[PDB]
Amino acid sequence: LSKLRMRFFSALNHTSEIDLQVLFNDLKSILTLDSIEHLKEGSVAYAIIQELLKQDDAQNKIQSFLHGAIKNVIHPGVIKGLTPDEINWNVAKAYPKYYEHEEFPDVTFGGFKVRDSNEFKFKTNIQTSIWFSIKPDLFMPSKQQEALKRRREQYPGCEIRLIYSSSLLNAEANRQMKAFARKQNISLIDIDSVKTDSPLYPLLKAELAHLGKGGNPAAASDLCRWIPELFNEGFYVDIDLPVDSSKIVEGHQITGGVPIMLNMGSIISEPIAPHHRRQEAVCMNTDIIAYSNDKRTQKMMDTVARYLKNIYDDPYTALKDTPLAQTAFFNKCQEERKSIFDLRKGLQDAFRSDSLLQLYDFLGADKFKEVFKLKEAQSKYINEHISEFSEKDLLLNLISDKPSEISQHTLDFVKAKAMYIDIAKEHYSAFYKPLVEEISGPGAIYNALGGAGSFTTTHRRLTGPMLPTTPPRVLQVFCDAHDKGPFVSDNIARWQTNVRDLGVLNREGLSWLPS
Ligand SMILES: O=c1ccn([C@@H]2O[C@H](COP(=O)(O)OP(=O)(O)O)[C@@H](O)[C@H]2O)c(=O)[nH]1
Ligand SMILES: OC[C@H]1O[C@@H](O)[C@H](O)[C@@H](O)[C@@H]1O
Ligand SMILES: [Mn+2]
Repeated sequence: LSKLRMRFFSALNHTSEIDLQVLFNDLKSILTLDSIEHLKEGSVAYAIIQELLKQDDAQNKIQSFLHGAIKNVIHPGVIKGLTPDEINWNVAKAYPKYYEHEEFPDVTFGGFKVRDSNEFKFKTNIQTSIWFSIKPDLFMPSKQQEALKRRREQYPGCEIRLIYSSSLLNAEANRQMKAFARKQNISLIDIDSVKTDSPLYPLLKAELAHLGKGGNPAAASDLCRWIPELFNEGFYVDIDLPVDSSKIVEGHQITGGVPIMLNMGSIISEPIAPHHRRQEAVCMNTDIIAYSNDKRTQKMMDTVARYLKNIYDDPYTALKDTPLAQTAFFNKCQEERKSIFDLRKGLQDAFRSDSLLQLYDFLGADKFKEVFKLKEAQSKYINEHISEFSEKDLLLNLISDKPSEISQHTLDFVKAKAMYIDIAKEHYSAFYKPLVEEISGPGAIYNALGGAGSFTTTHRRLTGPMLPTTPPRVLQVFCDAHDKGPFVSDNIARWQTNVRDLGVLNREGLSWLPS
């Protein structure tokens, strides 16, 4: 009985406003150590009990409350793999007069109205990762190999699947991949051989075929995540994500309110005048995705795939608000209907050119003026004469708005050029990253899922136990694969991060940005 009794008394705060021993005696039949966690302070049950304590007939009312709550809500919840938050909502919903609350709101996520029924089930012990190599002689770098060996030990008995492309590897590298998979007991999937009707399949093959000419392996990996033949159960996880073994659950099953969950969090803004309202914006990432065994997973997946397909048919709209949209190069590509690959390749080429003239032609008058912080007169002059400039003409007009005043006989032109090229190159990654993120990645996915702004919301202070009564709370409780799954990611903010506390994200990430 014995320390269960002692846990029970502690959970109920050793109150003598009722007799706990007598209560325990009538509950000893259904009480378990697991259900006690859901009775402690911070729980809905606890709060309900504190209110019953202040009314007549507390002994009896509490006993019937507890017996029903445990038998019908908490115990079945624990066995299903429900979280403490999901259990709390189920108790409040089952006892609406003991615990008054707002309605569960209508929230659309990927075309699905989010449900509070816990009906979607997910396996946490099946995990799929992706590695497409850009070096034909290296099947996978050591970092990622060691991540995989480590995952085997932090999550024993998990099924690891690995997607790769044999066409990217030479004979020997391919043999080494297969040998690595044999040694690690990994299920190896060759994307080259996958049979699918997905519209994403030729796009991912094109990304891989364009490596070295504007393709990107993270983009190909992004696309794989939304093909039903590859993902219909378990989790997708970025290959080097660690497992927090304390987050592993007994049955290796969790539930959600939608058929596909992923990594979510949120940022709360500072209070804005005049009403001091703070705003909560939900963040999302695709480094952790959980797919339900339910067949409705295929419908959500096809909604996303169609959105992605539309983006590849016309990337210029998806990119309209990114930094690259401000450049003459971007406008030129758009007018010429260049592919996303020609767009990425032109950017990379501009930045290895070493030419200030080529840089100007790439950026265009306005972006050039802002990059180099030029005065209006200096910018107008350049724009008006650049059609007859040498590299030296341009460099002199960058150094001074009175090129004549400059003692060229003391100037180091090589150093000066390098300096200006350098300033421009600090912009490369802000130009490039969106060419993946807004195309196949989390920016495109966030839009495909209704996102975002549909969930943006205005923020309210929590008073008691958290409940899914506002859109962000519905997402947190029912649609987030991060907190309830076994993996941990530093890519985006965790839930309800005050903006001042954001910190640096993805400290050691970004393997996919070409040098
Ligand atoms: O050379 C590469 C680089 C990246 N990736 C894929 O792209 C994913 C994301 O890479 P990373 O975690 O570095 O991106 P981040 O999460 O830091 O934005 C990896 O998990 C792989 O699936 C790949 O296949 N080959
Ligand atoms: O889309 C490019 C990358 O974006 C990152 O934020 C995700 O963590 C990666 O999984 C993804 O490949
Ligand atoms: Mn990552």
